[PDB]
Amino acid sequence: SLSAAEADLAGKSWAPVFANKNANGLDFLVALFEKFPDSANFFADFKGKSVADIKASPKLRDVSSRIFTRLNEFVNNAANAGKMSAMLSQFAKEHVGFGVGSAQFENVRSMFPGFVASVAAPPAGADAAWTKLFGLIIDALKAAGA
Ligand code: HEM
Repeated sequence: SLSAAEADLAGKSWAPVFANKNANGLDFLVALFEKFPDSANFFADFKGKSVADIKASPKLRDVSSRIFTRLNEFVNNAANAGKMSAMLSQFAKEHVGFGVGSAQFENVRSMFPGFVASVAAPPAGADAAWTKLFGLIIDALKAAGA
């Protein structure tokens, strides 16, 4: 886990993003696919398709939402190793099932801070809190076999 301090910083930077959940959740998903095109392949309707096709999809919102709703729960529990344990196991177990592994989260990690910053400048130290949090995610993926 993260320390309460770290956790606070991550929450603080997240607040503005989550404020506009629907629009921001969609933008995050699109930004990922733009920066890391290979990632669209892990999704049926999105593979073959262009970012423009994705943006136009009636499925976008359902996909990106689930992502934001879970991230929010990770942000909430970050400083409680216990909750994280369980959350991390279940998250990795689910992704590996789909063929997604840490390399994909290394990508998320890479572009995350920049994404948050495009919404509102984060507090000092928030960038490191997210990398740490994504770190926890990457490690869980590696333990789950990918
Ligand atoms: C930012 C971190 C991410 C969060 C918190 C997250 C969260 C989620 C959640 C909670 C589900 C289950 C949705 C449901 O209830 O049906 C899910 C499904 C899945 N995720 Fe992630 N995800 C993230 C990153 C990624 C990445 C990077 C990829 C691919 C590169 C990935 C690919 C998938 C796939 C293929 C599914 C299966 C669901 C489907 O077929 O639509 N996710 N993820």
